[PDB]
Amino acid sequence: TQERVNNSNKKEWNGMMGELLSGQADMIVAPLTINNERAQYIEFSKPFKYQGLTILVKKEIPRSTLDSFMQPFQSTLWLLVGLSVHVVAVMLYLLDRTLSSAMWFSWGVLLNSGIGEGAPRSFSARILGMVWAGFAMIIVASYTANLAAFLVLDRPEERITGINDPRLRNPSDKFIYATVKQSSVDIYFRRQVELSTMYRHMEKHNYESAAEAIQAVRDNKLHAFIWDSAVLEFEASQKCDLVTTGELFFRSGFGIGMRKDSPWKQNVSLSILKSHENGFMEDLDKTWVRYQECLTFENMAGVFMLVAGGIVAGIFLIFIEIAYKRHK
Amino acid sequence: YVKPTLSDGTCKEEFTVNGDPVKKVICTGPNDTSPGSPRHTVPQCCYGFCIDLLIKLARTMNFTYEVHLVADGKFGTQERVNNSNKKEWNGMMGELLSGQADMIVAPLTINNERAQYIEFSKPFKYQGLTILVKKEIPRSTLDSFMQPFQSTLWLLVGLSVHVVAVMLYLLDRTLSSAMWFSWGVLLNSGIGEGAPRSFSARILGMVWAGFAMIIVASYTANLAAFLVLDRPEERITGINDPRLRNPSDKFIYATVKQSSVDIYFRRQVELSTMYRHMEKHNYESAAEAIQAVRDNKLHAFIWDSAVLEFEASQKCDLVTTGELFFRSGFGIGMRKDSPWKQNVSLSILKSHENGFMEDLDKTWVRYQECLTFENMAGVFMLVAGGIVAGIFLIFIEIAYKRHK
Amino acid sequence: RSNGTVSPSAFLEPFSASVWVMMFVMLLIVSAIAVFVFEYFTIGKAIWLLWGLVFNNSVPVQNPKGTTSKIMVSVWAFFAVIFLASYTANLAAFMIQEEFVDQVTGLSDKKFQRPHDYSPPFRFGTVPNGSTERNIRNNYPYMHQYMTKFNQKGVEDALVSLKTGKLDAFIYDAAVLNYKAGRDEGCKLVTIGSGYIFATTGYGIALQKGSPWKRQIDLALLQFVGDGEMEELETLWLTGICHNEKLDIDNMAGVFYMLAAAMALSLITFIWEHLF
Amino acid sequence: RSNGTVSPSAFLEPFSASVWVMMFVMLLIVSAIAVFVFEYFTIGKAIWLLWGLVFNNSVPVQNPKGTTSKIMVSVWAFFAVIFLASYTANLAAFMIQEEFVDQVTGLSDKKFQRPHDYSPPFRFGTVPNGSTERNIRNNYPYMHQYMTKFNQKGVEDALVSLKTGKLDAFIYDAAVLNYKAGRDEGCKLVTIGSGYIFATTGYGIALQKGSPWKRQIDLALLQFVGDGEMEELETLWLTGICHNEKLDIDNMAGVFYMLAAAMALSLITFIWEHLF
Repeated sequence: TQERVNNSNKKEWNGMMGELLSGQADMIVAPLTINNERAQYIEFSKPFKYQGLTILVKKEIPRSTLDSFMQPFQSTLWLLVGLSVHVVAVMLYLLDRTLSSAMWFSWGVLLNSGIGEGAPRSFSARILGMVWAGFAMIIVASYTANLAAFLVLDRPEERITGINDPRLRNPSDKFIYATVKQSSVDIYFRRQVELSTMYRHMEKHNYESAAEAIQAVRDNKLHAFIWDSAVLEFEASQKCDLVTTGELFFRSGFGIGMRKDSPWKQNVSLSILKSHENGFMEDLDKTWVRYQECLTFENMAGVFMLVAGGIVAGIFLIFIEIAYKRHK
Repeated sequence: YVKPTLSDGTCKEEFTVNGDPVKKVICTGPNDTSPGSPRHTVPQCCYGFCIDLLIKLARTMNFTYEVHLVADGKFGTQERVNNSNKKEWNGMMGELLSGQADMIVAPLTINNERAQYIEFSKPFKYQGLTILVKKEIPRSTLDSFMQPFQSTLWLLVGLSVHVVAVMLYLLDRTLSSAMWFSWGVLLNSGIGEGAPRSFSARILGMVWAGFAMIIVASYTANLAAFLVLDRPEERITGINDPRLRNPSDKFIYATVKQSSVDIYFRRQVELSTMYRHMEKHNYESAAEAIQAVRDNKLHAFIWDSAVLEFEASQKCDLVTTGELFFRSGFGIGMRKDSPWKQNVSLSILKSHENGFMEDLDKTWVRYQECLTFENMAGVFMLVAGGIVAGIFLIFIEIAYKRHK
Repeated sequence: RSNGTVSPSAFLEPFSASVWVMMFVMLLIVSAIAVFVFEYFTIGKAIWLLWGLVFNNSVPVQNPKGTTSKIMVSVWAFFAVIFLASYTANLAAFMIQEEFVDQVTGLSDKKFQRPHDYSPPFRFGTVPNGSTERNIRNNYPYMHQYMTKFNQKGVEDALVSLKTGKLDAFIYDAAVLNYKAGRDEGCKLVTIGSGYIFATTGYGIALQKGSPWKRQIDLALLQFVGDGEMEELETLWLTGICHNEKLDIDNMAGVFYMLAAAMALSLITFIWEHLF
Repeated sequence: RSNGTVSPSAFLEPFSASVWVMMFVMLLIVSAIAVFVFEYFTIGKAIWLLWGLVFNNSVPVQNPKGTTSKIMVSVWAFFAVIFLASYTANLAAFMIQEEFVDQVTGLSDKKFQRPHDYSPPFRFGTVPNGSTERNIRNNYPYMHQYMTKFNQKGVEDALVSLKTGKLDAFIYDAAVLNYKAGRDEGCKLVTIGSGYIFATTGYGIALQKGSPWKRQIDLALLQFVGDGEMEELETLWLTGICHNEKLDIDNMAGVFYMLAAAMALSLITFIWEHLF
């Protein structure tokens, strides 16, 4: 890109363009964006690609656990429901006054599953049992509705729709998004002055090279990245751990930069066109850039082991029952 | 408001919701509302917001009003006179650059095309213009047994359990008992009338019951998802909407002919198509469109928000959608340069900052009045039909058993 | 609001109406007709079956007689499961909707007259030497009396203090507050007025007292309004970040109270039956 | 593409690939543990009761006894309730997923590799006098002779004839055709695949060879790219109305096949038991 010399008002070119201008080369065959600032004093060629700036953000691989209890909704609600069920069972046993065996499956079995061991005494007991069954069904329906709503509401994170989203236009102390220093993206964000807050935020955090930025983004250091479409798409497709939010903006192809006074221009660009229609470029792109692509047990096993715990608890309790009948 | 007077002539017998006298004035307006008829200056009765504001103004500033309603009815817009090529005013606006005139108290939107010849005061009500659309009763009431899902497919899987019943016959050697047990297990009835001898038959029956339960759960989940996602209401919102912008030959929309709004549509050349489309469907009245919308002739209406909000609030049949655009304010009219300007503007501002205008507007406007049932009725009818069929079948079976 | 506001909507359920009750009555009538047809002790068994075969079948009321009873039981079970599926879908749709309109929505309803008689000193963070303070003083001096208690600084400092420190209510310009709520971090600050304004008066460009510019400037401003400029101006400048873009334990209090009342009624009925 | 919607559902995605085996083995282990606990046709009755508790409340046998069996039954009922709630939640979450048919991708397809053979008589757009004709005639002299006597008159005429099916495909510059298909009668028809363009060439404004304007003109155009002109211009002019917009039979067929296979297996096992 173009920078200013130290302690002076003159303009200087550094890096690739500065090297080319000072009689040190003649071709710039490399990924080089077409820009108005560059094209002032360099004769470009017809583009051999098409791309636009693109945002990349890391993707949260774990999105569910399937072993969650009623805790996400409320655990105090479950405790209160259990206390109310116990109180209802006690009241039903009181209304009866079989005997303890009658209280063995008075309401506990009815609220659990089908046992058929109930021994009603009065119509009030039947009414209480019907009310308890209705309340249990209502609670089950409410819990199922809550689970379905949580499943639908799951994954609150969404891809940010381009740069026009105000959530990125407005700066915040939760995103350290930045790009590589001294590239075409910096020039584009400079002479487009309507969102200069983002420009300053990037200027205080700009990185140095694409490889370092990608490596840092891998270990959750930078939460976003703006760069060329093709490079980032390939990096995400191969290393299947990232996503490409947004679609496109400021689209412009690459090119082969050459000096204005050179005789190779009229014979180079034409050639590219002649190599762009007989499937050569498409075949080469298929060969090089685009060739790769990319109800659990946690809901059951995590419970089954707990059931196994019962196998290590109830059987011993059975011996306690053998003790209970020993002295009785 | 406009209300014909009684035989006596003087307005009376009126009280507000809370209970208080209502100020009324004599309107000497035409009665022949038809486009061309013998005019009759019968004294009518008018009351409402602007009349109350005028009463307060006359209390504050000494004068004597004599309200007379306009003759034509149109608000007043520039238009070329017939058999000529010049421009002249008409309607209510034309009766100000005129004789009697001397003021205008009515909804008169502030606009550039009207601010040269006359000037207004500080607005006494800020109001944009929105979109008013018709409403219909939603059809997602689950009145039918399987309206969202595929009912026929259900009947298809009904044959499936019949095959299971055939499988029960293959497990019979009691086939009727096995079929009854399978049917009970379909809806967790727990009949318990099926006891196949072979253990493999019992295993197959349990597997079939589990598969049926899974299918029932999947069907219930599908119906719940269809009910939750049922949202076929997506109407036009704003001007940027491609549907409204794209001309439509099915549903039409327009506004009052040659009244303010059209002027706006004549100064924004970007629209173009909407103005041309609506130029041949404008209604020549304010209430004509509001009463013809329910007749399924005009699917959309453009008008100021102040009227539309009250219209929606009173008759709880239509809703107002979209967002406000071309935000402006109303205002009391005046002619050229008159001494009343400063006093009127100062009085309006003082009333606005005193909360009197807010309370009066609330009193005169903001008295807003405004397990499925169809599914229950359909289920009841289906249950009655099934009960009648079952009663007939039971009677036939009893008669056959008595004879065999 | 101090924290999240959630409405249990216990009284908003379709219960205690004439739709679900009507469907239940029709189903009971159909079941009674089927039982009478199949008939050609028993009444108590039928009542127990009807009570059990509504929500949960885990209750011993079993008494099978014949194929007609099986058919009517299957029909009742199908109707019940259809009703339960519809109710679950309706509950999911209800959970989809949210009700977070506002908290008070009133400037002179009950509180802002004399806070000493209410107890909690709601924050009255006006600002001195302004336009809102003079209007609030000339409207009712009682509110202005307590306005001297809380008056810290401009919009930013007052909003920061009210966010969590000491203040609850803030009364200031409508446009400034709309912008501030639009650009609030986390969208935890919302103006609780449902977008209602008290003394609507627009801004303006204060000119001199006779300078030959008023007519031209007013005409230019009206032309700008007509030609469609300020809408794009505000959507590029004055727009919020989120603003427009939009088994609880405490929710079980009402149903638990209803269940307790039902249990008390059942106990009273049992006592009355035992009396005779 | 208006003949078949081809909407994918849960049945389209693979099911019971490997997780179902894990569920089967854990439930078998749990059943074995419960049987062992009971021991310290009862085993068959317990297995049937557990299968019912997993599936749905059915008629059980008198297998359970004591206190441990009741706790086991309650735990199994709770686990089944949780599992069915999770299954319903997963089904609701997956109901929002959808897709559409893609056919072949790009101008290079299996059917278009050779014009003859196959079975249905293909008819694809061959509008002449343009780039779409010379490109094919100078880089693919195999799909040219077949399409010689198939050229239409205009884009609108070709689309109208395609509505009353005569042409099975259409080939044109993918800038007018993309807009044209995006604003049809309900946009029932759309492009083929993901729009894998073959030779992305571009547009341009021609000039006389060596005109002095050329340089300047180029610069101007580049400037218009910088200040977001093309994006808003295209959004205003050539963006369509549905471009943004984008009981299963397959499940019934799969469950019917599973039921038929289960019935055949049951018959085979019965025959084997009779033989043995």
